[PDB]
Amino acid sequence: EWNDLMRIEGKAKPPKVKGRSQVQPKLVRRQAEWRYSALTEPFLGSNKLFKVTPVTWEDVQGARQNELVLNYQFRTKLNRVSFIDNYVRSVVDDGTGIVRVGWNREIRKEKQEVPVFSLFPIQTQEQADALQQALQLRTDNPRGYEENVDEAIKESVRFFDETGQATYAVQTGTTTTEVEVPLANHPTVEMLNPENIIIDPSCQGDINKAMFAIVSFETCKADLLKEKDRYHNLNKIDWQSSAPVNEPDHATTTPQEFQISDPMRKRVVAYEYWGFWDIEGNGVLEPIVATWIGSTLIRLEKNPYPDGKLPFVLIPYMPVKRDMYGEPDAELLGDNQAVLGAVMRGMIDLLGRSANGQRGMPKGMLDALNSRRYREGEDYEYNPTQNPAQMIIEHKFPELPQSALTMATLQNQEAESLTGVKAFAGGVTGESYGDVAAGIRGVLDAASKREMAILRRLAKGMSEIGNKIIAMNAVFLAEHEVVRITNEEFVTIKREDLKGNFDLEVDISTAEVDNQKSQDLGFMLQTIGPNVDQQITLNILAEIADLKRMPKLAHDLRTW
Amino acid sequence: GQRGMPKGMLDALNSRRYREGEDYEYNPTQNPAQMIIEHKFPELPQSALTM
Amino acid sequence: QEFQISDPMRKRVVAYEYWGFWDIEGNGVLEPIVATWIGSTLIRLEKNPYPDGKLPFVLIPYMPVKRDMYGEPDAELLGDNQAVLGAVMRGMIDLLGRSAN
Amino acid sequence: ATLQNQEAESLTGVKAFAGGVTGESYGDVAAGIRGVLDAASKREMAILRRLAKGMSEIGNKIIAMNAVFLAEHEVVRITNEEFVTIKREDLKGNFDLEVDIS
Amino acid sequence: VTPVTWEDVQGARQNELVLNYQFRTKLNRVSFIDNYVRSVVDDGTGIVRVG
Amino acid sequence: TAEVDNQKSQDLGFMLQTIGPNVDQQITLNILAEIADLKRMPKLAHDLRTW
Amino acid sequence: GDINKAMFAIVSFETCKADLLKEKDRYHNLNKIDWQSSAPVNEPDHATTTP
Amino acid sequence: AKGMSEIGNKIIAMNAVFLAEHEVVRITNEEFVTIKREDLKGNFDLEVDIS
Amino acid sequence: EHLSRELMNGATQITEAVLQKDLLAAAGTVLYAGAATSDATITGEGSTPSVVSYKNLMRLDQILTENRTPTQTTIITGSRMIDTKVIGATRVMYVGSELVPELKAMKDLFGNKAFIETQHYADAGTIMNGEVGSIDKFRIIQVPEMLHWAGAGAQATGANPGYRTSMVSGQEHYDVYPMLVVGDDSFTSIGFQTDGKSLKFTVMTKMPGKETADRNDPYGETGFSSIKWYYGILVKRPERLALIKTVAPL
Amino acid sequence: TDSMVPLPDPSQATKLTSWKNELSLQALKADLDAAKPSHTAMMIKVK
Repeated sequence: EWNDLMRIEGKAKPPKVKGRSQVQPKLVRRQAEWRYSALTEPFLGSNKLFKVTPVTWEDVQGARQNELVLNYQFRTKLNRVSFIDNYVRSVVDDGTGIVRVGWNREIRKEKQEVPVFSLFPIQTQEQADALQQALQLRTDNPRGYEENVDEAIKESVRFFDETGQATYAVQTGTTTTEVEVPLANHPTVEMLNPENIIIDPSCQGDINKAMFAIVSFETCKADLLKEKDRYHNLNKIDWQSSAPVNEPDHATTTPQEFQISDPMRKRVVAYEYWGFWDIEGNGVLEPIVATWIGSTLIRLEKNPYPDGKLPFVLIPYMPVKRDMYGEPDAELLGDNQAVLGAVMRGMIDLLGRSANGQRGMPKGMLDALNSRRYREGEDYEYNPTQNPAQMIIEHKFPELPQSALTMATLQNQEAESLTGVKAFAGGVTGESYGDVAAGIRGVLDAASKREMAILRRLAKGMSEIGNKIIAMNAVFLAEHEVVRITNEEFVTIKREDLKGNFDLEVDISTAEVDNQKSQDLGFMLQTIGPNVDQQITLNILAEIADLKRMPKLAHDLRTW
Repeated sequence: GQRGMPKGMLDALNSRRYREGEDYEYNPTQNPAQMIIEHKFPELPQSALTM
Repeated sequence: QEFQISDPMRKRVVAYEYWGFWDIEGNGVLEPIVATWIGSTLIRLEKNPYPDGKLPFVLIPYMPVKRDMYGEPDAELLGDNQAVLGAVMRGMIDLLGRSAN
Repeated sequence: ATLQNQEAESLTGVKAFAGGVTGESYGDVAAGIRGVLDAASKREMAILRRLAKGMSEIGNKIIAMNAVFLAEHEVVRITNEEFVTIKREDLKGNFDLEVDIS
Repeated sequence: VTPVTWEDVQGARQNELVLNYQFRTKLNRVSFIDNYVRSVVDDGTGIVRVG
Repeated sequence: TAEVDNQKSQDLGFMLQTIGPNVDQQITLNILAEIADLKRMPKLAHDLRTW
Repeated sequence: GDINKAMFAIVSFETCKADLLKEKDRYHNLNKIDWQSSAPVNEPDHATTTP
Repeated sequence: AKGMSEIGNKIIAMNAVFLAEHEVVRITNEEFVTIKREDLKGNFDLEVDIS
Repeated sequence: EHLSRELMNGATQITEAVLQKDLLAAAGTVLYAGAATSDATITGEGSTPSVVSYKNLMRLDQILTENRTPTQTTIITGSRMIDTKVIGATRVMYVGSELVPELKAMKDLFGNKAFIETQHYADAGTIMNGEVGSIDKFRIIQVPEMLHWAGAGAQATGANPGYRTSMVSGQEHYDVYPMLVVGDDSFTSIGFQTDGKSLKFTVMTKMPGKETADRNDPYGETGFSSIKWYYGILVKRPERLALIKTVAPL
Repeated sequence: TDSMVPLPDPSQATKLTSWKNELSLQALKADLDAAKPSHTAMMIKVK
């Protein structure tokens, strides 16, 4: 119903009459149209999306790694702008937004020749010199080690890593081996249509207390075959004949008459069950995931992600107390829209039904010849009894009453008062989002604070999504991937500590926050005596240089 | 939007011409400028807005 | 609609391409391919040459529609206003022009 | 006529002789810091970001193609510096580079 | 184009030079930009083919 | 609240100005450390504390 | 007029068997309760949004 | 301005071939700078714009 | 939960029956077996029983080819397994359980068997759900819930060779059984937007308690559960729907 | 000449490449005709 009010469909549509208008101006769409672009912009103001801040002093390196990797993932593996636009538009239009967070992985084996090396003890000083140069290059620059060291020295260094003794290697021959090459290893976030997902109704207004959640999606057999081990029992489901997509409950934008001839690329609707179940029967609830297509159960296992919660994030637009869902603006504005539309239609009917351009001429004022002369466009003579200045009538538009304009103005004022959105005002709330940026001593009119509150509600959802992705990255990504992305030493996070988010904090990064942080760093540099400690000053300068987007200068000041 | 036309101002053919949307001729005893009425919204009293 | 160069080599004809994923080996793996055909003849068939491995098209929407690829311009919002404004101006011109001056 | 014009300007957000200076403050360091824009300018700024993302994608694809097709001597001729080699495994995943409009 | 890590400055410099040279020489930038924006605004969607 | 932190920072700075920087080393180190903590920079604060 | 001076306070909440079994020692006599049925339909005092 | 730039580029390319050395030396009064024939096709090492 | 489960099962059965009978009613191409001209002329007695033959299936194939109806499946080239046959059949036909023996007994033009079973080509092909064989250009699918007009044929007398009959107002009449071939993109099931889509079961229930208390029943000891849905079909190309009417053995 | 088109809308394998499974022209054209109705409906709005 709320969407129908927005788009002018269903009950919102004006009735159709043969001789009268059906013009309905769009109020709710307008009020939402300013709100969208007001809200989207803060998330697109900078090149980096996520800001990770260490909680304690050991956490600087971990925060730097996680910020680097998370920013790289969001910048490369996703279309950030489209995701942000859909997220904001859905939150505004439906009153709530469900985000599904998952992981994507596809592994293909290959055969390549790997040379076989025979070890030999380190002889003389030259072998040790070359080995030490290799180790030093590995410490200073991992990419240089990968690209320029060569294979035999790499094998010697690996054996030195395994055992203290150093050796020198000479190749003998090449033997074929099988290697796993990951084509795709990246998290995926995708917004969900509300009609798809069903949540436990007995959660009493909190997503955490929910027992189960069921989501229905479209999938093709290639997706199921990407990871063979996870799914069992795929032969019973037909993949050859049935080619409508017609499952009623599932709601989708796919055209109805469209299916691929190829059996493997055919799409079938599947269901998932994320929830808690008593697997051992002794009263301990544990998370599980299940999947079934039609009437066949293909997948059954525990929750794979380290977090241990359902992979869904729920955000309300305008909250209702003690309830999951939210409310949009259309609920308040339906009646104002209806009355404004009625007024405008009446105005247009008044103008349209009238006669315009018609000329009425009295009988007997002009005889035949003078009538023809008048109609042709030349001079004439009229009977003196009747005065053609007053008697010849040329019709016009009727004059509009003041009631229509007054009522339209009243409706617009009431809509603006309730919602708090005006035509050409506001929108600068995104600049003052950051605490240090302008949240300190920030003065904004009454209307800006409602927009700021909605902005905070969206930023919380972004923080939760980032936290989930960080938790998944801690386990799923390997060491060499992180080293390649960051070019720094890998830091390991113990598996026990994943459940409770320790030592790191996630929030959105904007342009002004970095500027104010630079200002405060310069202030601290002035306040402290620059000659007190060289290392402290170098660390401050490197930190300032990092915010101003100069990696080379920052690294140069760090390793000075 | 309703239009009310006096009886006897226009005969059959002139009335059909007027309805179709072209020129006509009226009886001089009746004045179409004032007699033909086109109803509009009534004017709101100021008391409602004041209250 | 009436244009054809006389040189046979320089005549221009319509051709189709298919950039997509296919199971080339039948083992269950989807790999990118390209195919070109004219009329009823297949003239080219091979894997995706570009390094990125994706379809070489970049799509940009003007006003996004939630959970849909295409976008919408401003004409949706403005058609009715344009019609009524045109009607009013035509009315004023008729009022002036039809009169005798 | 006045009412229709006002409604059109309100829905679309374009006035006759107003706006247009949005592109001058696009840059992050340039004016994104402490850049105050009226309510009309941010819609145009959003559309400009949507276009800039498409330009970034095109630039990245063309970089990917240049990494393979162009030979060494052509690049050395154009830039007059030593050549830098990108391994083939690194082509699929975009590392070490970021593209944006200047 | 800007480097993500500190060893990437040389690669970024070469890529910027080569890409800018290609766009200024092998293309008519003004016509392409005009077509790009006009298509996006008129149709609401703009599809670019890269080859 | 956000502004409370700023005002505490300013009060600490004023006290550091009134007191001689060379009067006592430990006092000024601690003043700087809790100035740093309010500015959300933990490593620096710990670094001046154990200096 | 003061919550501190109150002698008693009574609250009614919804719970499941697994929550009570989280702490086996704290609760006793769980067996007597009829877990089957015993729905919130029985109590018309408790106010909730549950279907 | 783009059209004027294209005109300038064409005329530079034509000058590189048709003009002799002594004419260029007379006009500029400086040592002659030679451009090889292969590099004419791709307009490297120069940029033309309105001043 | 037992009552609710039975309610939902009944709803699904009713929906299936309604859709299938609408499809049977709206069928552009109808080919009466034997030498009949309408439902009344269908008979199993006399010289010519109204029972399908090879020529009827061949004619139906020819008509569907002329109407340009797209095919559904692909031919099968057999494997290297002994006693395996190749089948050229490209369309799908739905028959009831009453007609299958007659289809089994049928012979082709040259007197050979015309019903190839599924065990012969189970290898080197795919067996659809409910498939029981393939004849000529048609593969046969058996629908357990298939309907049949009853007491619609001609009058039944003592010369009855054995075909099924039904009683109508004190006199017996022969039954009529269909075989339906739905062509691609022929019909669509219509439905409203707000509240009711095409086939959505909207279930409401009010357990006894405060909410069902009213002036008629001040205490409140009642209840109800209800289930509802919308339906409607639009036929785009009726020329593609095919039907054959015939009697069936007992 | 050379008889008519040797395959039913190039069904089966034309044998351009060495892949075990080859696309054939019929499958590609079939996907095209499947997709075309929606695109035709969409282009009316742009028009």
